[PDB]
Amino acid sequence: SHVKDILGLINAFNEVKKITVDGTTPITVAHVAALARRHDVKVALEACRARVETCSSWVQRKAEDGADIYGVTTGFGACSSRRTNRLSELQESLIRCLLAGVFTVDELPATATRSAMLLRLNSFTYGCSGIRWEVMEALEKLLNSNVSPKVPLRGSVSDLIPLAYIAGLLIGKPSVIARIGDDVEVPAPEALSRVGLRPFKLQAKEGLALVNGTSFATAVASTVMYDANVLLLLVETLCGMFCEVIFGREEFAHPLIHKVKPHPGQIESAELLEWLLRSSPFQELSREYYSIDKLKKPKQDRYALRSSPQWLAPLVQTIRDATTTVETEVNSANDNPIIDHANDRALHGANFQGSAVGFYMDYVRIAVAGLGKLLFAQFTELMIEYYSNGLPGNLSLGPDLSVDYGLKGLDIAMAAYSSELQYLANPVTTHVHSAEQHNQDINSLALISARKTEEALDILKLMIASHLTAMCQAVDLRQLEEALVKVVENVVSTLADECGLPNDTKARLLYVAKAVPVYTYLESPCDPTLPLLLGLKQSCFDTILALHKKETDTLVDRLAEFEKRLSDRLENEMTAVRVLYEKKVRIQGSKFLPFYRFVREELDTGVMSARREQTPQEDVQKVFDAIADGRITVPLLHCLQGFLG
Amino acid sequence: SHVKDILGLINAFNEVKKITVDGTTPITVAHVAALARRHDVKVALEAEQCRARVETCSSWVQRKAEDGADIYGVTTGFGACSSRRTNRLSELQESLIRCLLAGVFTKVDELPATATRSAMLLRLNSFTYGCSGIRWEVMEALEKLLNSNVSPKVPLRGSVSDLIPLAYIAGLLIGKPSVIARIGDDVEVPAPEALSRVGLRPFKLQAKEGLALVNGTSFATAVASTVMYDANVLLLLVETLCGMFCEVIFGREEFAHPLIHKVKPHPGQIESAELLEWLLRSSPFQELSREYYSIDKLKKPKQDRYALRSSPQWLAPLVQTIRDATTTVETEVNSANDNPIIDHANDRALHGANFQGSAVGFYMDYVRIAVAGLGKLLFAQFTELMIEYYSNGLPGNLSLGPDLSVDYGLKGLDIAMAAYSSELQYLANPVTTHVHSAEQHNQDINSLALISARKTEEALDILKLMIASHLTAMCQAVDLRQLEEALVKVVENVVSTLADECGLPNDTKARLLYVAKAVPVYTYLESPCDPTLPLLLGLKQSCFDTILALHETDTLVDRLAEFEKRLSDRLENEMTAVRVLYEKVRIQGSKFLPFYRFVREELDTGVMSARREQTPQEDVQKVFDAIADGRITVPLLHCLQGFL
Amino acid sequence: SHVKDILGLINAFNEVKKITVDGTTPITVAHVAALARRHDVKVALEAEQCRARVETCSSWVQRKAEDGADIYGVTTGFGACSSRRTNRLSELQESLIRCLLAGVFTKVDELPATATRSAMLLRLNSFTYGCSGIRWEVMEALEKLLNSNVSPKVPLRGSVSDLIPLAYIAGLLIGKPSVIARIGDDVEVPAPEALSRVGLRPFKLQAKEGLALVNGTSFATAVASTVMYDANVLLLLVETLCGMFCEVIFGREEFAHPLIHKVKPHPGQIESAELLEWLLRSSPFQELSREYYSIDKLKKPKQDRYALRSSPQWLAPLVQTIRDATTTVETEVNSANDNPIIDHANDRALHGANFQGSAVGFYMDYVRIAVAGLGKLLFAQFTELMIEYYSNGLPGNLSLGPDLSVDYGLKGLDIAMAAYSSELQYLANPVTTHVHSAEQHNQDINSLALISARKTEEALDILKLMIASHLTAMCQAVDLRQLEEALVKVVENVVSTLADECGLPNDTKARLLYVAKAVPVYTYLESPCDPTLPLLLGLKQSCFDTILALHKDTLVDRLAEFEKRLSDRLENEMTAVRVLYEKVRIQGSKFLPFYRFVREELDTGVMSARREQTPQEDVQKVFDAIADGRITVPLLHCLQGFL
Repeated sequence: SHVKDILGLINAFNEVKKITVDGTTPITVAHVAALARRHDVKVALEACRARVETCSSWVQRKAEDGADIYGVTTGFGACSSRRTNRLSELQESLIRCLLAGVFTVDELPATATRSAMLLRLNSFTYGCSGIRWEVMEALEKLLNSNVSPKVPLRGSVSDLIPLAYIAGLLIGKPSVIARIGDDVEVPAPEALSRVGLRPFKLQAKEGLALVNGTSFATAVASTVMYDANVLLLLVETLCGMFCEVIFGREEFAHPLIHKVKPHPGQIESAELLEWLLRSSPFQELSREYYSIDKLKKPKQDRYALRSSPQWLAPLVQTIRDATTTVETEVNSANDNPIIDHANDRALHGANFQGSAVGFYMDYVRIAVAGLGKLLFAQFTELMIEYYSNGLPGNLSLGPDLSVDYGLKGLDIAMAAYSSELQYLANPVTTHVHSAEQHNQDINSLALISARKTEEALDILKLMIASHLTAMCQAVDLRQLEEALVKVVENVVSTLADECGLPNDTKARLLYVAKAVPVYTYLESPCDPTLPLLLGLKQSCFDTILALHKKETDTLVDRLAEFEKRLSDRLENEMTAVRVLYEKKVRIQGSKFLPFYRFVREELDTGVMSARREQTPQEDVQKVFDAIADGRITVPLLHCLQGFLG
Repeated sequence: SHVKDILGLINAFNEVKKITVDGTTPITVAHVAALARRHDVKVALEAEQCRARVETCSSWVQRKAEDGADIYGVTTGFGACSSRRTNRLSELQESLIRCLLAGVFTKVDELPATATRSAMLLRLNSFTYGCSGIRWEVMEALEKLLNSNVSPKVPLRGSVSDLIPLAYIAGLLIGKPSVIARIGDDVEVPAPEALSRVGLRPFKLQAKEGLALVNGTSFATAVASTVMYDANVLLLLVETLCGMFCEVIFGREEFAHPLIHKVKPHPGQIESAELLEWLLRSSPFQELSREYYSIDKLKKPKQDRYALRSSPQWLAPLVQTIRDATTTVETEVNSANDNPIIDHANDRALHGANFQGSAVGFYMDYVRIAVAGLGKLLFAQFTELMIEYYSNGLPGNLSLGPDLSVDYGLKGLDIAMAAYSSELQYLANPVTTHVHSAEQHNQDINSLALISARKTEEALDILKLMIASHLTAMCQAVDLRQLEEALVKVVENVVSTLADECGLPNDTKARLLYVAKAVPVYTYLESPCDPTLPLLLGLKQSCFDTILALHETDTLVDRLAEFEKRLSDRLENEMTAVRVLYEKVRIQGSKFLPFYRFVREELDTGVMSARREQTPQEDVQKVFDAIADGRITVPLLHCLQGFL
Repeated sequence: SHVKDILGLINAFNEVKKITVDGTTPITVAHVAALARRHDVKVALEAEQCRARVETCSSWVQRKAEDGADIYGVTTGFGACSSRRTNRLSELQESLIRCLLAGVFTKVDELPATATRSAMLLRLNSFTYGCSGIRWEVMEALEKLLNSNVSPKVPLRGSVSDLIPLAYIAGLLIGKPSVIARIGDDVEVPAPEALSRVGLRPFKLQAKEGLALVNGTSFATAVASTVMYDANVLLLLVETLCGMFCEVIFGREEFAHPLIHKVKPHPGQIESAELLEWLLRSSPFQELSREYYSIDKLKKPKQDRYALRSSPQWLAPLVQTIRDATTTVETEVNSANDNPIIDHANDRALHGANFQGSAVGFYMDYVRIAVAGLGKLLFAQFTELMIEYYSNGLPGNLSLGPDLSVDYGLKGLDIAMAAYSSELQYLANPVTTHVHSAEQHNQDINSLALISARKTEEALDILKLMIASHLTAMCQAVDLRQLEEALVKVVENVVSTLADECGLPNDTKARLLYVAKAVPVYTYLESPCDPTLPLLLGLKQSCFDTILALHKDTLVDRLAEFEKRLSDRLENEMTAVRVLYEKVRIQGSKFLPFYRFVREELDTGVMSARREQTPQEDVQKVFDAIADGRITVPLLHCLQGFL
């Protein structure tokens, strides 16, 4: 299952300490994300060296013999007609011309730049590039010392200009500003000195080798794909939590349904959902709910839950397939020419072309928009009393609803999130211009597309944060609801006794106490125009009619007393249970307990109301930060403990 | 290799006579497309395989409904209305069809018969899994209607994925007077009349039968199936033609070297390069390219432009998208897309959402982007071929001339290629991002698969247009390269012989013959002895050089002036003669000979010029039609025979 | 002319000292942009003009609420909750703010202070119309917060258009501890502390006040105002630089001829052509162009390519879109965007939807499309400029060289221009097509105007990058055209005097002087005496022609001497003039202010391997100048006297 694969990505991200770059060992997207986000993670360039040295001396030797090789003794791009013997000045002229971005401050963040540096280092280990081993060591050192150039955000059609700033750093160009950690910014020469390095003078092919790859697009795509995998599993898992709070029917995930429509992502998401909902205590409440007035209640759930495994199927498959493609690019010699030193040949091709990453970045952005729409639809159902099977509108606790609009702000924001997200998911690759003196008449735009997918994922994180917060609210409302109904039942039953009401009367009134959604009358339980009293008055007329001629005047006396005793005691009992619940059980047997505990206990939150001074912002920000920084994976892995061994 | 998978699809499309429908035998996209396009192809519904399953499920549903079991859409209202129960079993089903006959014929716009018959096939196949509760007899009628070429007229729009369009198939089956049915190509009659013409009687719907007939993804999956078959064929065609482009543009075949792609191993990159290396190995045109770059070596590009050199890298995601989508579409073809799913063995009506065409929907969006990427590659390749700065000797616009002021060659096709690519890029925006909360907010997510499939189909029509033009242009360039080779020899011969006749020194002779070799012939074909055009310019500078190098000089100047006069009355005539001869050979040794032979001989075309009366339209239409009806696959399979 | 209008906007942006907020005086996009960008610009809320009507409306709302009148969001719930009544007037309003403080600070991303302060201005302005029921004191507080540079930190997303983001301004006013306020550039404190520092106390919301504070289009319209100001300025800038493009590319100015555009009278087409006709009328560069096409006339294009020739036709809809959208945004700026509308003069509350930012949302989509169109125009021009086949004499990549093997000129910028245009085109897809049924399906149409304005803002950022690059390339090309002219004269002089020294006839001399004038100098600058390059090719061809012609020994001797003396004198003298140039026709050009601004004020020079400043260093200067408005000085100088 893809579930176990993603769990494997998360463990690797958590547990990796050194990244081995040797030209043989695969770097996964988890390794890239770990390098970028965990500074205790070090790069270990393991000598591979022999290959690199053979390669660079072959290039240098051939260049000096005046051999005809692109970008070595030849001009660049549309300029391969021009030959030259000025080997080092050719290379330097290329870097000078590519330092051409502008700071608008918008920039490629250090995380992406350091990732790009790792990726360039990795490409070099295959021994096709002709770069000196010493330049590779310098990259390892810069990576391990938190040194990276400030890089302008835009300019690549995929990554000459952005990679030129890495080259600029290595050759100590004064105009190239370099970060050292989070605050320090110094010119390249000073940056090199602070970590015990000297500026390089570019040898044959070295300028081109440094700039002629897909490192930036693939770096952004790697962290994009790591996040997409985590958030995907998070979304699939939360569909189960949605089912629990919405009073869904868990049969939507029954294996036979998906066996007969066997998209792998359909089978696997449902298999997960079946396992999460098996023996659910909330599914117990659900079944009990639909057994009461069965023929007045929906036979099927709405699409946002029932159709989730079918919806998720292409999204799972897109995210998993894109991960393979991105990792293939990570572990590739993206460079040109390809030096075949064993067969004494330089091969001319186009491994700098980031089209594999570009196209898959477009697809993933559409899939991410699809995940967002799923969340939007679930969230929407949850806010509307007509679709939430007992829950209050906007998940407002009240009881005074005139001054508690619950999660309405979060609801409005969810539409704003989803709308921008859908917009973002238009393709980037359909916008290819004929570029660079029409030499680059196809170009992938992979970095631009990866940037937009990253932005889409930022929005997805907001939507997940809001959704999980709303569901924790719904858990609290469902647990309070169960407790409130039991209180109403007890008060009604004990008062039926005190007033000496017949058994026919007692059973009719107790049915009303069980059947009526408590949130429809919580605001004012003894309001005669609200559903509890309406139902009781209806049953009281029905009991008078059924017991007539089988003492009417005394019955009415006792029914009037029942109402008056209810008026003096019911509200207080309902208030007391709610005040108790608010001071601080079904979730305890649910597979979603780790999520509820995490949000409530570890993040320090509570059921939302007018009595809780924390704003919706303050609650959701906490959840969002924990999703953004990876802490959310702890309750996730706890939740999935034991799934498929 | 995917190349072998696509060749397998093509062969299956040509060769299938009967499509077996039995609940176990998979239906491929080639099968669906063959049914739609070849009316000799018949459906075989197998009783032994699945009849028992179908009838067991049918009797289960009818019995449980009669005993008043609570099951969605059999004793229950539809969509947002599942709260309402009824025992009016047959009228519940009848009311659903009535409500769904709600499409509109605009202008007319309609789902074509090919799509409608494909959907009938797919709905029939869905029923074979025995989860639907439909009567075997209804399935037999579907088989008979399919084999008799009877299908309803269906409105284009109304589905969010396929209730409204499928209700028209249900309407035909129940003999609704308002539903019009086609019988073959010529007749259309009301549904009651169509049924009796093929010996069928109108069905009265039983429990679940209305819902079973409409609750599928049959139309989206029908359109997607033919979409995916075409995407596979056109992809292989596009890949293959990258080799032909290399041959005529004077590319360096080294771009396809296996080591380059071994170190960047996207499967589509490796596989497309493998194909290209094979196509270009020992090519006679690649020998010409080699000679070309050996003359004035250091003044010509060391590398080709991206439209060729970067083609395997570009093709990689496109290959993989098209192949993965084929798998996904075929999975949908071979699925019980219906609800509820009846588990008769365990006495359970399972409530889910297999009517949701999301797998098809999202993958249609991806394919349309990939098709757009294929179009962009063709556009960039076509553009290079039209511009003399980038075509390495070929005349601008591939204008034969000789008088270029009255021959603008393939300029019309060039402009059209931009128009095609532009619309295609626009079409490739996604449909799946436009989900509306639908049907009383019951359908708060919906696939839009049919709409997306339709747009991908439109994108493939434009791709066909682009392939047709591109192939046409490359045959033009083939004729121009072979004519170039002959013309150069003629000039070399005239210069060599006239150097002797005029008794020129061996220094002069060799220097003049190098000019005849080096100067691109199409730069002076218009007026070969025009003193301002490159041939005479090169001979003039060489004539000053030989005077300076050998400096009796008066006699040398006399011999050079006699050379100029003798050239000025003999050269043009000899060139005209060979050109006329050609208008009445390295392609003979090329893997792309089948394509050239097909376009020139079988389709009866020739080199384009002012002397050929046939218009670009007439030439490209022939090629388009051959792509559209599948005749293009013959030269393609011939071109590829022996590969792997 | 729209050109006068845009100049009026630029002048107003620079000249304004006080923004009068009084319920009658229009606020323009220039005024908003000025408040946002010039901290010395102050708000003046005028009591004399609107205080009276504000207090009448204030008193009306409060008394009706206390009387228990049934008025939306005053004695009723909000949005989908209008069926719920209350008499808890203040708590109703405070529950609305509590509920809308629901944004998240993502990585930090936020609506910037410029946008927030503009939104504060626009909200205050809304209130001056006297339909809102807000207290005068609250308006005074907004004025005071604006002039003291206090503004809340606002999350970027959450509005479908501007409840959530406006709730942070309301949160500041009522002293929410959770709301962080900026004071100037380097101070951030909780709202209660920020109110204290400016002498204000937290407000207690009265009837309707919460809703009044949040129920407008202030954020969408704030970002749209600065978007439109920028769009006007950058539009005029692009239009003007089409004239500079014509000059450097050797264009034919006939494309701007008044009759062409009279017979296809789109106002943007007429007006852009009129500007371009005037910019090029007495151009020294157009004289060079006329001379260029007179040499080998029948071997050179009769027409320019579309990027120049089709520019008025192309600019026409873009001019009109940006102008009309400006009108639309200002109508919104000067509107009572609020609900209910209190009609106190007729004793009634009016229930509508003036909070709907659809006018702005839709026009933001149109403008983003227009801005993409302006980008495509700049890309096409830049592309032509970099390609020798299409530049009419200029070197490829505008590489000075002379050694082209180690000077790739502006190739970096050329690649960047494709990236800029590519992303720009993608951005131009509409936002308004993505309307979700929102807020318990109460907001089943919503404008998404803030989201759209943000995307149009991002498009304009990219357009600024493209303009900076384009102008930098055109300045490069000015230098290259001027050097070209000075180089051709040296070659003509060297050929002429050496033909004299060597005693060559007048037939020979005239032929050789023709070659020197006709051959584009940049095709042989790398090595002028290389026998395989166009100068010596043309001279060798001419020398053979003069030998056959004058035929009836020493002539061959004198020509061999000419060719030898050429390889000794020519390169050194061409080098000399170039070296002098690195250490004129622009002086008569209307685009002198731009060239002077970029070269002198910004301190740049012709780009080459000898100039150590990187393209980044040069273009950043030009971009910074465009971004901060300094570019309008050269723009206004250039346009002086145009009427």
